[PDB]
Amino acid sequence: PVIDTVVNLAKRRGFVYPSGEIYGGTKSAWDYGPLGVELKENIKRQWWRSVVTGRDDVVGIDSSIILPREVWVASGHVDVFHDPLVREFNMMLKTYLGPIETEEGLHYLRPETAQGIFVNFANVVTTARKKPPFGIGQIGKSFRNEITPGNFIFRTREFEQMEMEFFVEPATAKEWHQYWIDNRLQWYIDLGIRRENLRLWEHPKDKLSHYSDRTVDIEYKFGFMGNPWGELEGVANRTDFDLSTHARHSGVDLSFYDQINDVRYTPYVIEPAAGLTRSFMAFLIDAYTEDDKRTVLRLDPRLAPVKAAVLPLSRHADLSPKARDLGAELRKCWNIDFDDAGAIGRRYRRQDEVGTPFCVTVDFDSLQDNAVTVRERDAMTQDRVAMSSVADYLAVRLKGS
Amino acid sequence: PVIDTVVNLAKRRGFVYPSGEIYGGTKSAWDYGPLGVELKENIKRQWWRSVVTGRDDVVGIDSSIILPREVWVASGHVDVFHDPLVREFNMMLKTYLGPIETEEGLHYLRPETAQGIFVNFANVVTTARKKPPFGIGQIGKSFRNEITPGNFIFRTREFEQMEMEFFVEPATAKEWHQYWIDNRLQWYIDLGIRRENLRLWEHPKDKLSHYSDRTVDIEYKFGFMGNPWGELEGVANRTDFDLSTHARHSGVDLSFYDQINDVRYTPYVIEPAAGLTRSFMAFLIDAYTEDDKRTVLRLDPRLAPVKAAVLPLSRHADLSPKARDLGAELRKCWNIDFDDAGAIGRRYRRQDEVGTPFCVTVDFDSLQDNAVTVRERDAMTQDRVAMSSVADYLAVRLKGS
Ligand SMILES: NCC(=O)NS(=O)(=O)OC[C@H]1O[C@@H](n2cnc3c(N)ncnc32)[C@H](O)[C@@H]1O
Ligand SMILES: NCC(=O)NS(=O)(=O)OC[C@H]1O[C@@H](n2cnc3c(N)ncnc32)[C@H](O)[C@@H]1O
Ligand SMILES: [Cl-]
Ligand SMILES: [Cl-]
Ligand SMILES: [Cl-]
Ligand SMILES: [Cl-]
Ligand SMILES: [Mg+2]
Ligand SMILES: [Mg+2]
Repeated sequence: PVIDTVVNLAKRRGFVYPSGEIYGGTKSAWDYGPLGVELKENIKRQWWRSVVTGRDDVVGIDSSIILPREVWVASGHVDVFHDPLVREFNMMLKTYLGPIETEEGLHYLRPETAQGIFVNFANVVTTARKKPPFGIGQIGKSFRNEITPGNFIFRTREFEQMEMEFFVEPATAKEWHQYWIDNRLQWYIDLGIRRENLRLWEHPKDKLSHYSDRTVDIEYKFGFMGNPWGELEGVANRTDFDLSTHARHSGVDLSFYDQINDVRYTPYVIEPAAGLTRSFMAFLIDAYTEDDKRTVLRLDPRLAPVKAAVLPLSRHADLSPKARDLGAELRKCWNIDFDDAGAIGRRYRRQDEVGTPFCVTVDFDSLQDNAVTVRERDAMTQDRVAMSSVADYLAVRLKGS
Repeated sequence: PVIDTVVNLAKRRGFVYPSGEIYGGTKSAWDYGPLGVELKENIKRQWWRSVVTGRDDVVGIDSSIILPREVWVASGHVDVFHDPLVREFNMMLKTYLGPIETEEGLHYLRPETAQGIFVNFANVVTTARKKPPFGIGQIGKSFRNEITPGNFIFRTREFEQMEMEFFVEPATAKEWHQYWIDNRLQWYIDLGIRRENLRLWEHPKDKLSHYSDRTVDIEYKFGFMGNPWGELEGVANRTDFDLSTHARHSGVDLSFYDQINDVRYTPYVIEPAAGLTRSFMAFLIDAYTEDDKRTVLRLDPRLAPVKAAVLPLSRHADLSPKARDLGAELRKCWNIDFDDAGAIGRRYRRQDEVGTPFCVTVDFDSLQDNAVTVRERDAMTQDRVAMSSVADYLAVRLKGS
């Protein structure tokens, strides 16, 4: 099973560790190791660039994990965010702030990042001077008391989301819903996930969250036992539910004033809400490849956690100086690895297994011509390149990182 | 008072908003607005590059906010992480995982990120193949039930830290403590904080945390009422306290085996632990400048949240096309702003107030020569540059972003 093989790879090479492994570990709680944090950050950079900073109609925020409790009463989560089990059980995590543990310092950890955006809608309109159609994007931790946490990092109690609320004139919501479904689906494909392992699934009206009139899920073919498909991201039409309920509960006008047409209306909201940690899982699974056999993690070079590995042909004291000066130069621009242990052939394979797009070998000939050998991960091609031109050579091939 | 003037600027321009402002707001809980999230991320990038990816002896991780409870018993936080008030009160925030609220699903939100590093020490040594002296760095949220939260974002219950644990041979700890004090102090100065507004303060032995044998604080002259200095970052020698106590409580050997010299020892730990949100506060305060008067936020261009502003001389329908094509081009590489509202003079000043290093004006002459005017924030100089060479012109001046 590819999924089991990929999970074991992730653990073995330090993409992830079980949180508190030495004490047993919380239920499917996971830490991200050296390779994992870089891959996770690279995914965040690509989402932020595509959804926020690369666009002229979206701005970002970073709201607090712990908001005033009334936020989650007004949003309705207090009332309906529960599941029956064996009695109804609310899935929000609780904490108590301040010196007294009275039900007065009670707060909820956010189960979604969306509400921190909604309650700031008027703030952002004011300081960013935005007019619908425009969006507010955010990446951060959310918390849910999942009853059956598992499937690796697919379903955890602590996870990270990448959510954007796109505020539009109500009569335009349907075409903007289609736009963002297509835009988000294509984001995964642009970053290397095979089109055939993705699909769209529309929620039946009885499977809609309390805030949505229509949700379309982007699903990935993870390879689970039974049904191998799993929700990767939800794109929902939340209409004016969220701004209306916070205006009603807070007493603050959250409508938008269209100065041009002197009209006041509450925008509708289209919301792409992706799972950072689930996308992490999907990119690894889809990249995994068993090509005289070879294991290759064929990650988009923009996502690969290590962009290049400097590998001296041997531990020889004459190779180290030139190789270490090169690594120091490349580290100014990218995350790179240095490895002189063992047969160079096994070191190539070690890098291929974690998706490193390029290996740079400093051999004995490098001391007479001042050039090195660059190996491409997928094709295993081999080009000889001037030491002073290696950074340029890699920059052209890592553009967008 | 500069500090009050800077706080009000931050709120007014959307560097920060009070969390849940429309409902009153948690005690000194703050959201980061469009400008703030970019500045915060830019600070994180500079720390990660300087402490982690730019070095050959440090790797990163991202451990969970919520670890197994036994982590915080073993660390001693359960026993001693309390302050007397009016009775001793533990300052860790609590939550309950799982369906039962018995004192069995009880967990603590981490009051520091360090413990997630320590319990993974053997994991990281294994998968990253590191040998002391080496470090493990991390950025993430921490939580403390501060009794008197205030001073803006200086002391909050939810905040972000940038911590690195540098594991060394015990006999080398003192010189590595000096190294990291100097390295961290200089990081702030390299990013533009005036040397005279920083100082070092050594904790008296009676003011040492339970895990440290010696702590030196980097303090910044925030301008508080009374004593204007405040802790910006702590660099502590935690000796072998943390690895020893987790080995003792978990039963897992967390020593390091030096294969070369066949010696087994528990490394000492030097720990730079910075406050992301406090550094955010310090960079704003120190950049604030009142130079015919002008208000300028003189942020290092690597930190500035908006790298360039595209400003058509007017709303004229002939300027928009060329200006919008330029903004679209620059957004491929940087966060940029577009503003055609009001007198160009006031738009320059609007950008200066938030530290934008460059304004790019598309005037009527631009349509006959296909060049634009670039204005430098600090000097207000003005250079005429070919449309097709603007990205190169800015890239050279934003290197390191
Ligand atoms: N704001 C709208 C919304 O929240 N919508 S959604 O509730 O559908 O979660 C949005 C995304 O968060 C991810 N996600 C959700 N729950 C979990 C979990 N327990 N573990 C990991 N990832 C998860 C998943 O990728 C899902 O598509
Ligand atoms: N691991 C070692 C350590 O934790 N050490 S330290 O406890 O000293 O916190 C480290 C840093 O976190 C920041 N910091 C601490 N508490 C707060 C707070 N309540 N609000 C904002 N920033 C804070 C501050 O910048 C401080 O220097
Ligand atoms: Cl756009
Ligand atoms: Cl404003
Ligand atoms: Cl180094
Ligand atoms: Cl390994
Ligand atoms: Mg869903
Ligand atoms: Mg301190």
